[PDB]
Amino acid sequence: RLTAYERRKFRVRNRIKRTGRLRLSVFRSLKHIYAQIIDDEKGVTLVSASSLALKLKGNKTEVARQVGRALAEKALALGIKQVAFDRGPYKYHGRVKALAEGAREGGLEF
Amino acid sequence: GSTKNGRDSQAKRLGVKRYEGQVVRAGNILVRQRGTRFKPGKNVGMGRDFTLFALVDGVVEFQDRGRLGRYVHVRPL
Amino acid sequence: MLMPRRMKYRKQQRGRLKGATKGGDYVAFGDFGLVALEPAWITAQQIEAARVAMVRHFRRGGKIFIRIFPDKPYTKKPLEVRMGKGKGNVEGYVAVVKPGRVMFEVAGVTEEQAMEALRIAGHKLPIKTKIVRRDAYDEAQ
Amino acid sequence: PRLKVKLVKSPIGYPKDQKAALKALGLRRLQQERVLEDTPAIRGNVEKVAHLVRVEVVE
Amino acid sequence: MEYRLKAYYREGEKPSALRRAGKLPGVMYNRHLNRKVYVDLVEFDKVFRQASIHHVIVLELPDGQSLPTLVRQVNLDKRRRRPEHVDFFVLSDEPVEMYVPLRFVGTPAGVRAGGVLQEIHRDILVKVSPRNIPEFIEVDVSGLEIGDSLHASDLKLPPGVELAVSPEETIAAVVPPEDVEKLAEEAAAEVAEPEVIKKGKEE
RNA sequence: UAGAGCACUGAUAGGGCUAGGGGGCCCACCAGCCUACCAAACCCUGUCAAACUCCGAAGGGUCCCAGGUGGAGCCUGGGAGUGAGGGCGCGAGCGAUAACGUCCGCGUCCGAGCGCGGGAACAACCGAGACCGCCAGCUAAGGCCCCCAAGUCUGGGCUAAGUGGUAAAGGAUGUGGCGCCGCGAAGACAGCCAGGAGGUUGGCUUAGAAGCAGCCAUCCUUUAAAGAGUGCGUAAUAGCUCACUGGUCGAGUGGCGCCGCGCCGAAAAUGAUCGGGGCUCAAGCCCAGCGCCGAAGCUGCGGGUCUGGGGGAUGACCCCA
RNA sequence: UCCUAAAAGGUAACGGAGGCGCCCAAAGGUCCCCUCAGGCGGGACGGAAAUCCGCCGGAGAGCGCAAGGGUAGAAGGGGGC
RNA sequence: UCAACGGAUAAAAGUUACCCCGGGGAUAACAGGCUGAUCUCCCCCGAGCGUCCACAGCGGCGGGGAGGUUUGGCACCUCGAUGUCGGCUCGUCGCAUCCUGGGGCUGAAGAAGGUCCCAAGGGUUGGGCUGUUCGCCCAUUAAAGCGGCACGCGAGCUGGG
RNA sequence: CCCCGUGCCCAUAGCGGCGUGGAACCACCCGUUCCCAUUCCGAACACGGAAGUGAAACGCGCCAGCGCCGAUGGUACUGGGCGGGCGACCGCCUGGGAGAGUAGGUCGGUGCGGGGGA
Ligand SMILES: NC(=[NH2+])NCCC[C@H](N)C(=O)O
Ligand SMILES: [Mg+2]
Ligand SMILES: [Mg+2]
Ligand SMILES: [Mg+2]
Ligand SMILES: [Mg+2]
Ligand SMILES: [Mg+2]
Ligand SMILES: [Mg+2]
Ligand SMILES: [Mg+2]
Ligand SMILES: [Mg+2]
Ligand SMILES: [Mg+2]
Ligand SMILES: [Mg+2]
Ligand SMILES: [Mg+2]
Ligand SMILES: [Mg+2]
Ligand SMILES: [Mg+2]
Ligand SMILES: [Mg+2]
Ligand SMILES: [Mg+2]
Ligand SMILES: [Mg+2]
Ligand SMILES: [Mg+2]
Ligand SMILES: [Mg+2]
Ligand SMILES: [Mg+2]
Ligand SMILES: [Mg+2]
Ligand SMILES: [Mg+2]
Ligand SMILES: [Mg+2]
Ligand SMILES: [Mg+2]
Ligand SMILES: [Mg+2]
Ligand SMILES: [Mg+2]
Ligand SMILES: [Mg+2]
Ligand SMILES: [Mg+2]
Ligand SMILES: [Mg+2]
Ligand SMILES: [Mg+2]
Ligand SMILES: [Mg+2]
Ligand SMILES: [Mg+2]
Ligand SMILES: [Mg+2]
Ligand SMILES: [Mg+2]
Ligand SMILES: [Mg+2]
Ligand SMILES: [Mg+2]
Ligand SMILES: [Mg+2]
Ligand SMILES: [Mg+2]
Ligand SMILES: [Mg+2]
Ligand SMILES: [Mg+2]
Ligand SMILES: [Mg+2]
Ligand SMILES: [Mg+2]
Ligand SMILES: [Mg+2]
Ligand SMILES: [Mg+2]
Ligand SMILES: [Mg+2]
Ligand SMILES: [Mg+2]
Ligand SMILES: [Mg+2]
Ligand SMILES: [Mg+2]
Ligand SMILES: [Mg+2]
Ligand SMILES: [Mg+2]
Ligand SMILES: [Mg+2]
Ligand SMILES: [Mg+2]
Ligand SMILES: [Mg+2]
Ligand SMILES: [Mg+2]
Ligand SMILES: [Mg+2]
Ligand SMILES: [Mg+2]
Ligand SMILES: [Mg+2]
Ligand SMILES: [Mg+2]
Ligand SMILES: [Mg+2]
Ligand SMILES: [Mg+2]
Ligand SMILES: [Mg+2]
Ligand SMILES: [Mg+2]
Ligand SMILES: [Mg+2]
Ligand SMILES: [Mg+2]
Ligand SMILES: [Mg+2]
Ligand SMILES: [Mg+2]
Ligand SMILES: [Mg+2]
Ligand SMILES: [Mg+2]
Ligand SMILES: [Mg+2]
Ligand SMILES: [Mg+2]
Ligand SMILES: [Mg+2]
Ligand SMILES: [Mg+2]
Ligand SMILES: [Mg+2]
Ligand SMILES: [Mg+2]
Ligand SMILES: [Mg+2]
Ligand SMILES: [Mg+2]
Ligand SMILES: [Mg+2]
Ligand SMILES: [Mg+2]
Ligand SMILES: [Mg+2]
Ligand SMILES: [Mg+2]
Ligand SMILES: [Mg+2]
Ligand SMILES: [Mg+2]
Ligand SMILES: [Mg+2]
Ligand SMILES: [Mg+2]
Ligand SMILES: [Mg+2]
Ligand SMILES: [Mg+2]
Ligand SMILES: [Mg+2]
Ligand SMILES: [Mg+2]
Ligand SMILES: [Mg+2]
Ligand SMILES: [Mg+2]
Ligand SMILES: [Mg+2]
Ligand SMILES: [Mg+2]
Ligand SMILES: [Mg+2]
Ligand SMILES: [Mg+2]
Ligand SMILES: [Mg+2]
Ligand SMILES: [Mg+2]
Ligand SMILES: [Mg+2]
Ligand SMILES: [Mg+2]
Ligand SMILES: [Mg+2]
Ligand SMILES: [Mg+2]
Ligand SMILES: [Mg+2]
Ligand SMILES: [Mg+2]
Ligand SMILES: [Mg+2]
Ligand SMILES: [Mg+2]
Ligand SMILES: [Mg+2]
Ligand SMILES: [Mg+2]
Ligand SMILES: [Mg+2]
Ligand SMILES: [Mg+2]
Ligand SMILES: [Mg+2]
Ligand SMILES: [Mg+2]
Ligand SMILES: [Mg+2]
Ligand SMILES: [Mg+2]
Ligand SMILES: [Mg+2]
Ligand SMILES: [Mg+2]
Ligand SMILES: [Mg+2]
Ligand SMILES: [Mg+2]
Ligand SMILES: [Mg+2]
Ligand SMILES: [Mg+2]
Ligand SMILES: [Mg+2]
Ligand SMILES: [Mg+2]
Ligand SMILES: [Mg+2]
Ligand SMILES: [Mg+2]
Ligand SMILES: [Mg+2]
Ligand SMILES: [Mg+2]
Ligand SMILES: [Mg+2]
Ligand SMILES: [Mg+2]
Ligand SMILES: [Mg+2]
Ligand SMILES: [Mg+2]
Ligand SMILES: [Mg+2]
Ligand SMILES: [Mg+2]
Ligand SMILES: [Mg+2]
Ligand SMILES: [Mg+2]
Ligand SMILES: [Mg+2]
Ligand SMILES: [Mg+2]
Ligand SMILES: [Mg+2]
Ligand SMILES: [Mg+2]
Ligand SMILES: [Mg+2]
Ligand SMILES: [Mg+2]
Ligand SMILES: [Mg+2]
Ligand SMILES: [Mg+2]
Ligand SMILES: [Mg+2]
Ligand SMILES: [Mg+2]
Ligand SMILES: [Mg+2]
Ligand SMILES: [Mg+2]
Ligand SMILES: [Mg+2]
Ligand SMILES: [Mg+2]
Ligand SMILES: [Mg+2]
Ligand SMILES: [Mg+2]
Ligand SMILES: [Mg+2]
Ligand SMILES: [Mg+2]
Ligand SMILES: [Mg+2]
Ligand SMILES: [Mg+2]
Ligand SMILES: [Mg+2]
Ligand SMILES: [Mg+2]
Ligand SMILES: [Mg+2]
Ligand SMILES: [Mg+2]
Ligand SMILES: [Mg+2]
Ligand SMILES: [Mg+2]
Ligand SMILES: [Mg+2]
Ligand SMILES: [Mg+2]
Ligand SMILES: [Mg+2]
Ligand SMILES: [Mg+2]
Ligand SMILES: [Mg+2]
Ligand SMILES: [Mg+2]
Ligand SMILES: [Mg+2]
Ligand SMILES: [Mg+2]
Ligand SMILES: [Mg+2]
Ligand SMILES: [Mg+2]
Ligand SMILES: [Mg+2]
Ligand SMILES: [Mg+2]
Ligand SMILES: [Mg+2]
Ligand SMILES: [Mg+2]
Ligand SMILES: [Mg+2]
Ligand SMILES: [Mg+2]
Ligand SMILES: [Mg+2]
Ligand SMILES: [Mg+2]
Ligand SMILES: [Mg+2]
Ligand SMILES: [Mg+2]
Ligand SMILES: [Mg+2]
Ligand SMILES: [Mg+2]
Ligand SMILES: [Mg+2]
Ligand SMILES: [Mg+2]
Ligand SMILES: [Mg+2]
Ligand SMILES: [Mg+2]
Ligand SMILES: [Mg+2]
Ligand SMILES: [Mg+2]
Ligand SMILES: [Mg+2]
Ligand SMILES: [Mg+2]
Ligand SMILES: [Mg+2]
Ligand SMILES: [Mg+2]
Ligand SMILES: [Mg+2]
Ligand SMILES: [Mg+2]
Ligand SMILES: [Mg+2]
Ligand SMILES: [Mg+2]
Ligand SMILES: [Mg+2]
Ligand SMILES: [Mg+2]
Ligand SMILES: [Mg+2]
Repeated sequence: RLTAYERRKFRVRNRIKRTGRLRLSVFRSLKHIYAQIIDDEKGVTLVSASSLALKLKGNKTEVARQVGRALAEKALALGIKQVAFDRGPYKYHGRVKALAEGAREGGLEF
Repeated sequence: GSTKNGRDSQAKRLGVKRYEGQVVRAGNILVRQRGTRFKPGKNVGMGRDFTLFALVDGVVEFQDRGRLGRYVHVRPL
Repeated sequence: MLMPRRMKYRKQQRGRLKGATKGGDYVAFGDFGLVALEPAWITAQQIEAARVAMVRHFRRGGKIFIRIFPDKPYTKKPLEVRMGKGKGNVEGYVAVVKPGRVMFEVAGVTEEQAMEALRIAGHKLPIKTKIVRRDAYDEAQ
Repeated sequence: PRLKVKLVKSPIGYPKDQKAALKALGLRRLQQERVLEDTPAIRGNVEKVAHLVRVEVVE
Repeated sequence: MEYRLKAYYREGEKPSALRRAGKLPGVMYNRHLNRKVYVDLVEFDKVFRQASIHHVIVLELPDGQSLPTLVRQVNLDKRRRRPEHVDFFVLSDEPVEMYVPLRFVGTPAGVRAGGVLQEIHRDILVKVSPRNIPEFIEVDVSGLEIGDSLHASDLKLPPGVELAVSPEETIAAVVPPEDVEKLAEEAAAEVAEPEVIKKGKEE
């Protein structure tokens, strides 16, 4: 038995996979936020960014914007440019939207 | 007496058209089917009648993925 | 007598009759059994005759198990009509019996009663039969 | 190792693929003997008609 | 009691050949071993008609060993009604599931009224240690009528044995007999013609 | 798909459990109690399915690489014929698990091989693809007592029915080979001997039912032994006999099961017949050998023709395939 | 559409069974969200079945309509433009 | 609803025993053939009848065959022709025997029957009705048999159907 | 070695039962001012937080009641080659070889990246 959480996750993620682009996978906990760029052709993660590894302040929104900036900066170093935003079960809004906006501000192409 | 039976439809000539390993070109129809008995894989598109056709030049390969179904891919050349 | 109470299709094709039995080749209820030796379509009339014969020999007492049931519909065209113009009309029902199936079993009766009853029952059948008793080979299946 | 195959029974009345098998081995007339290299393909075609033919192993 | 049987080893000999030589082929196995074997058909028949799968049969192997076994499976030739291959389970010291016979002690009152004691189970499945294999398990059926029934839950089990079926498994009953006086009412009782299941727009 | 299987769609017999009714007590004061009654769902045991499948072969199809030089394949064009098929084998459907029936699939053969050998004779069954010649040789199927070419060939067994040389259910001390049981010199079986008896002319039971007109009964006494009875018998009775024990004879006897070959069941129309004569430790039937005969197949020998390859250079003619 | 059809395709009969000659302006495009039938228990009128709550439930529901295939990791239910 | 759905024209139904030609045994009616559902006959089983008794005489429910005289199925020779019902004449054959002969069982006292077995040598009438075959009827009889031979026989006759 | 993400195998991974984990991570949790939200509901979604709890959910262990997996041997069936029956059908040779059932197995394995630990 699946839950609407997992169903929504599958539903957005398969449509992301079909486009054959690298996926900026987002995960959002109650405290922190994590984001890793994945190539599903090899089952490998290329670049990772998070507020737990960067030790960031309070406001989850500005924190996510900063982790997006960091992810885009570390990604442009490895030749990555175009990507597809894996919003997972999270509606593109608020914290996740700020992460995406920070990623675009760093030069990531999506 | 009489009969109310004798009628049928013209057969539809369905099924697989390019078995695994067969080199194909861009657009070759790979499978004809009602429903998704085979699902599209890498470099394989599907049409409005569930027809799998190659998206690039390459080589057919099948992949049975258990409960996920059966997939047909095109390895580039 | 014996016939299905409902079916998905009224008329069936004739099929084949090759091989030994698919199942029911071992005693599993009574003390004795009547086993078939050659394949045939055994009509419900014949099964009813055999049953009635066995209970008429027992007069009162014993238990009879019928392990075949006629679900194949027999068909026949009307008399003096030519070929074509459809398939015939269902005139009865038969049970596909193949070599080595126990068709009847008798329990709770003397050995002589069971032997003679199974004999008179077999005499109503359109095939050769064999009288069998329950063996440890049956008990192991 | 090579095979010595000899046609001993007539292909008349046998399915056409067995006639084609005879045509691959090079047997056309009865009592004709041929010596073919013992490869799996020639061996398969020889086994296909082994009821019409007599085989002996040589060299 | 305790039965013995002369066994032999077999490797590539075709089974049809052995059976035309009067020998019943089989296999000998447990969670530790597996060997193709064969026995004499007539001697095996003499033994098995008394032992069945209920009593232990020790196999006397040609290398000298004597392995205590249980008949686990026997295939029959459905057309000839004859044993064609035996399965021998080599016993160890741990417990094991098997079938123990049932003796129905007492003559039911239903049988005294004219009915029939239908023995639905002539044995029962039990998980027991090999050193504690009983010969049977008695059952009181003298208080049965037409038509009561006995179940596995009413089985008095000797020490060391445990039931290996659900206690809801019925084991015996007593049914009314066959009666000619019913032939008249059964012959003239009309049976309606079979109703075909509606396909398409009807249901 | 074959097979198999019951998890799905349906069928399905018995049992268990158990909504629902039927019926019976007990009530209209609304519930209760009993079901050898029909019976949903569910479980157990056991099954069935072209239009069911949790399963699932052998095969079949296609692509790749490789063998494969064949009256093979691929491209372009000229010219047709055919578009009534038929028998057989396998897989099915229709039919009646009928038709030298009918309609498909795979194959084959006749068609067009009504050319040849076998099958008595006979398009399609068996053998086998006929270029021409020979008073040569070897085989195929099939045959080797005479017609009629070649064994009255060798070794073992079965059959007595001319079975062989047309058929079924079913029936039988035909006969033979394997096994399985008992009972037997604690004297069996067969015959011949006596005994075969009491409660008891027993009961659910009725108008005769005394062992022997149906059932839901078979219990005891005297016993060496005797069923509250195998059959004949009676309107019932009576009688006779069996199972049964004792005696007499002294070594075998009776009841089952598997396999081989014969017997009956077996009546149709001009004259009979296995093709004929004729065959009985076969000239029949089974198992195993050796030899021979046997075709237009194969070989030897000569020749023609086409195709290819050498000659030679080119239709000059010869050799080889 | 299914069977016959002999596990590639195709395959006949006056063989076995059914349907079509429409419909939808959303029953179409896209983005976002949601998951059934059924069984048990509980609940005014309210019942076998109206709506409510809890637990079990991989799909037996649904997918305009015949049948088959397919299908909730949506092709089903709802909304926005 | 060119639905006869690859759709002869924009536009179309019947009758012929008054009939004709070109063809077909590629296709029916007669007969033969194959088949044997049907039909006729004979067996198997022994529920049950027969006061008593399964089998003198009978045989529920069912089972297996034989014959090729019925009606059919199929469409194989014959449509550049195999005359089709019934009769008359003339026969011949089969035997599942009507009579005559020889038997067994009998619910066979005798006389007379019933049933089955063997037997095809010979025999098996005259008339009323109706085209009839068949069948019914009259008067007899040892008996008034059933079938095959292109439903025997029109280069023998008849010609009522 | 533990935890958090994200794949692959596609139930040997599941149902059920018992036990364990909060330092970290995750979850529930405190709020509903702000963004966003309910065909009603801050349940869900969403935002700001950090008092508490591992009660739920999750992760990690153990158990074979169910579920799932499943040999070997034999058998059915069969491509090819032969016989037998008047037929329904039945055998032999050679190669292939099930399904059911038996023994038994299973309360998952593994890739990549992060946070913590030795
Ligand atoms: N290997 C085979 N394909 N065998 C098939 C057996 C068929 C054969 N006709 C028989 O009855 O036995
Ligand atoms: Mg109609
Ligand atoms: Mg219609
Ligand atoms: Mg049509
Ligand atoms: Mg068609
Ligand atoms: Mg078609
Ligand atoms: Mg079709
Ligand atoms: Mg295909
Ligand atoms: Mg499309
Ligand atoms: Mg579409
Ligand atoms: Mg692969
Ligand atoms: Mg690929
Ligand atoms: Mg058919
Ligand atoms: Mg029938
Ligand atoms: Mg029929
Ligand atoms: Mg019919
Ligand atoms: Mg007609
Ligand atoms: Mg019938
Ligand atoms: Mg019979
Ligand atoms: Mg079974
Ligand atoms: Mg041939
Ligand atoms: Mg072949
Ligand atoms: Mg081939
Ligand atoms: Mg030749
Ligand atoms: Mg040749
Ligand atoms: Mg040779
Ligand atoms: Mg035996
Ligand atoms: Mg409809
Ligand atoms: Mg099948
Ligand atoms: Mg089922
Ligand atoms: Mg089952
Ligand atoms: Mg099918
Ligand atoms: Mg499997
Ligand atoms: Mg394959
Ligand atoms: Mg095919
Ligand atoms: Mg292949
Ligand atoms: Mg091919
Ligand atoms: Mg090549
Ligand atoms: Mg060439
Ligand atoms: Mg050519
Ligand atoms: Mg051309
Ligand atoms: Mg030309
Ligand atoms: Mg033509
Ligand atoms: Mg034409
Ligand atoms: Mg034609
Ligand atoms: Mg044609
Ligand atoms: Mg044809
Ligand atoms: Mg024909
Ligand atoms: Mg043909
Ligand atoms: Mg054959
Ligand atoms: Mg056939
Ligand atoms: Mg018949
Ligand atoms: Mg035929
Ligand atoms: Mg046929
Ligand atoms: Mg024809
Ligand atoms: Mg045709
Ligand atoms: Mg011609
Ligand atoms: Mg030819
Ligand atoms: Mg001529
Ligand atoms: Mg001729
Ligand atoms: Mg000839
Ligand atoms: Mg000849
Ligand atoms: Mg000759
Ligand atoms: Mg010829
Ligand atoms: Mg010679
Ligand atoms: Mg020979
Ligand atoms: Mg001769
Ligand atoms: Mg000879
Ligand atoms: Mg001579
Ligand atoms: Mg001699
Ligand atoms: Mg005689
Ligand atoms: Mg003779
Ligand atoms: Mg004779
Ligand atoms: Mg017999
Ligand atoms: Mg005898
Ligand atoms: Mg005597
Ligand atoms: Mg009395
Ligand atoms: Mg007396
Ligand atoms: Mg005779
Ligand atoms: Mg001799
Ligand atoms: Mg010669
Ligand atoms: Mg020649
Ligand atoms: Mg020459
Ligand atoms: Mg030449
Ligand atoms: Mg098909
Ligand atoms: Mg099909
Ligand atoms: Mg197909
Ligand atoms: Mg195609
Ligand atoms: Mg809308
Ligand atoms: Mg729609
Ligand atoms: Mg609900
Ligand atoms: Mg209420
Ligand atoms: Mg309600
Ligand atoms: Mg559905
Ligand atoms: Mg929508
Ligand atoms: Mg919309
Ligand atoms: Mg706008
Ligand atoms: Mg038209
Ligand atoms: Mg028109
Ligand atoms: Mg068309
Ligand atoms: Mg027009
Ligand atoms: Mg006009
Ligand atoms: Mg008109
Ligand atoms: Mg018109
Ligand atoms: Mg006119
Ligand atoms: Mg006129
Ligand atoms: Mg007129
Ligand atoms: Mg007139
Ligand atoms: Mg006129
Ligand atoms: Mg005139
Ligand atoms: Mg006039
Ligand atoms: Mg005129
Ligand atoms: Mg004319
Ligand atoms: Mg003309
Ligand atoms: Mg004709
Ligand atoms: Mg025509
Ligand atoms: Mg005609
Ligand atoms: Mg005609
Ligand atoms: Mg005619
Ligand atoms: Mg006529
Ligand atoms: Mg005719
Ligand atoms: Mg003629
Ligand atoms: Mg006949
Ligand atoms: Mg008949
Ligand atoms: Mg007879
Ligand atoms: Mg009486
Ligand atoms: Mg009498
Ligand atoms: Mg009587
Ligand atoms: Mg009689
Ligand atoms: Mg019959
Ligand atoms: Mg008859
Ligand atoms: Mg005739
Ligand atoms: Mg005939
Ligand atoms: Mg006639
Ligand atoms: Mg006709
Ligand atoms: Mg005709
Ligand atoms: Mg004709
Ligand atoms: Mg003529
Ligand atoms: Mg004519
Ligand atoms: Mg003429
Ligand atoms: Mg003339
Ligand atoms: Mg006579
Ligand atoms: Mg007389
Ligand atoms: Mg007389
Ligand atoms: Mg007499
Ligand atoms: Mg008298
Ligand atoms: Mg007298
Ligand atoms: Mg008298
Ligand atoms: Mg007699
Ligand atoms: Mg006479
Ligand atoms: Mg006469
Ligand atoms: Mg007269
Ligand atoms: Mg007159
Ligand atoms: Mg007058
Ligand atoms: Mg007159
Ligand atoms: Mg007159
Ligand atoms: Mg008349
Ligand atoms: Mg007189
Ligand atoms: Mg007289
Ligand atoms: Mg006459
Ligand atoms: Mg006639
Ligand atoms: Mg005439
Ligand atoms: Mg006449
Ligand atoms: Mg004439
Ligand atoms: Mg005449
Ligand atoms: Mg004349
Ligand atoms: Mg005339
Ligand atoms: Mg004339
Ligand atoms: Mg006249
Ligand atoms: Mg006239
Ligand atoms: Mg007139
Ligand atoms: Mg008239
Ligand atoms: Mg994880
Ligand atoms: Mg805890
Ligand atoms: Mg904490
Ligand atoms: Mg704490
Ligand atoms: Mg707080
Ligand atoms: Mg507010
Ligand atoms: Mg604020
Ligand atoms: Mg909240
Ligand atoms: Mg939340
Ligand atoms: Mg917890
Ligand atoms: Mg969660
Ligand atoms: Mg936990
Ligand atoms: Mg374990
Ligand atoms: Mg599996
Ligand atoms: Mg298995
Ligand atoms: Mg195996
Ligand atoms: Mg074959
Ligand atoms: Mg076989
Ligand atoms: Mg084999
Ligand atoms: Mg093998
Ligand atoms: Mg298996
Ligand atoms: Mg598990
Ligand atoms: Mg668990
Ligand atoms: Mg990987
Ligand atoms: Mg690490």
